[PDB]
Order: sequence, then C-alpha cells, then structure tokens
Amino acid sequence: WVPPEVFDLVAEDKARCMSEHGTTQAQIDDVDKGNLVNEPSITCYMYCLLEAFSLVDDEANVDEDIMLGLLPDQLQERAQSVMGKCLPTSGSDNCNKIYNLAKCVQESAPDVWFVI
Amino acid sequence: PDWVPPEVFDLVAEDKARCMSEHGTTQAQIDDVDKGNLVNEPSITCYMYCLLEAFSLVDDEANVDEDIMLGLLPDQLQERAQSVMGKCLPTSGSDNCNKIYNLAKCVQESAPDVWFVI
Ligand SMILES: CC(=O)CCCCC/C=C/C(=O)O
Ligand SMILES: CC(=O)CCCCC/C=C/C(=O)O
Ligand SMILES: CC(=O)CCCCC/C=C/C(=O)O
Ligand SMILES: [Cl-]
Ligand SMILES: [Cl-]
Ligand SMILES: [Cl-]
Ligand SMILES: [Cl-]
Ligand SMILES: [Mg+2]
Repeated sequence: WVPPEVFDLVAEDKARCMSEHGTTQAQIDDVDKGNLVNEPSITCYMYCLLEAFSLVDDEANVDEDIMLGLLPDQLQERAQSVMGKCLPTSGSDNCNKIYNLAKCVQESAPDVWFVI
Repeated sequence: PDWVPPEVFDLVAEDKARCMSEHGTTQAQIDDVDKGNLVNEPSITCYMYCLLEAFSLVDDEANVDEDIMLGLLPDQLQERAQSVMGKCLPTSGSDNCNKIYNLAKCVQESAPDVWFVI
C-alpha cells in the first residue's frame, strides 16, 4: 500500500529549465520579485518555462488563448489590454523576446507581478 | 517610470485559493488531493478540475489537452505518461467533475506510484 510519489510539476519544470540554461536559484528569486535583467542565463529560463506551459512556441510567439487561460475570469479584460500593448513579442532571439515581454508586462501593470 | 516593488502573486497559490473557495473544499481535502487520496464528491473533484483548467490542461467541457499536459511532466515520466494517457483519455463520466474523478482513478490504477500536484 505504498503511497504514490508526488511530483510537483511546477518545481520539475523550473528545475529542468534552470539546468538547461545554467540558471541559479538567486536569479529565479530576482524574477519572482519583479526584478528583470537582459541576461540570457535568466531570460532563456523564462522562455523555457513559458514554452513548457505551452504559453509560447519555439519562436517565442505567445499563444494568447493559453496565456489568458492562466488568469481568473475577473482579470481577463485587464490582461487582454496588457496583451494589446505587449504582443506580438519582439527581440533578437527567444530569450530577448521574453525579456522584452516581461518588461512590457511589468511596466503595463506595475502594481502586480504574476509568477508561475 | 522608476521601478516600484509590485505585489507578487504566485499563480499556483492563487489558483488553489480561488478553486478552494469556489468549490467548498476544506484544507483537509486539499491535503488529501495533494497526497492522491480521492473521493467522488464535487468539493474534491470540481476542485481538481478547477486546478487543471487554470493551466489549460482541460477546457470547460471536460476535454483534456494531452499535449499541454506532456510539456509539464518531467523527462523521467514522459514515456509512462504517454502510455497512461493513451489508456485513460479521452475522459468519460457523468458530468464535468466526475470525468476528472474517473481520469484520476484511471491514472492511479495504471501508475499506482505516481501522483502530482500542480
Ligand atoms: C505568469 C504569466 O506570464 C502571466 C502573464 C499575464 C499577466 C498580464 C496581467 C496583467 C494584470 O492582470 O494586470
Ligand atoms: C508573460 C511574462 O510575464 C513574462 C514571463 C514571466 C516569467 C514568469 C515566471 C514564472 C515563475 O516564476 O515560475
Ligand atoms: C493524464 C494525466 O497524466 C494526469 C491527469 C490526472 C490529474 C488529476 C488532477 C490533479 C491535480 O489537480 O492536481
Ligand atoms: Cl507574440
Ligand atoms: Cl462544486
Ligand atoms: Cl479528454
Ligand atoms: Cl455533462
Ligand atoms: Mg479558461
């Protein structure tokens, strides 16, 4: 009757993305506080994490329906407005695209910061 | 503008709180769900539904998106998850929440040693 091993999917996904990009816990902790920097070790992590959740494709194009689907009904119109300002993504590579997206979302809704 | 510190919201934590409130789920029940101990009662099963739907793993008609789910699962479970979803999807049951109950039970029967929390 052994209880199942319980896998924390978010933790697994972060762990995999960090290992793939040489990302430190300190860097993840920065992003989770809303502190953004254009450094591939952390911005490629952000890209990786979004891609794992099907929020972006392999050119860091946002799937708006999936991204909006993260949020409660009450936040939809606010979120749609942010996406109107911040999409489509742009930047020099997938990591920079997500840096620029994160910065746009931060600046567009400066009093809140949502993290997976 | 200058940077100002935002109020930070953890989606998983906020989803659990919202889902608990919207389905009458007790904290003891949340703990049970986290450990994989289920019952076919909506305060458990609609809560589980609610958590899946918040990451687009299910839509509002009990259709599970297998491709979205596979991206979330760790490398070490990919092969097993493919097989388990092959067996257990698409969903079936008497209503939206009961479909998710049956899916959970199918997963537990197929892979007794594997459970997850979002
Ligand atoms: C974790 C994540 O990327 C979700 C991004 C959506 C944020 C847009 C919402 C802004 C607001 O509600 O003010
Ligand atoms: C859409 C957007 O806000 C840019 C990406 C933000 C990174 C999300 C952080 C997730 C986590 O903390 O797990
Ligand atoms: C198809 C598959 O591998 C998992 C589906 C069952 C998960 C039940 C819900 C769990 C949760 O909400 O934490
Ligand atoms: Cl885009
Ligand atoms: Cl309910
Ligand atoms: Cl299905
Ligand atoms: Cl039905
Ligand atoms: Mg939705």
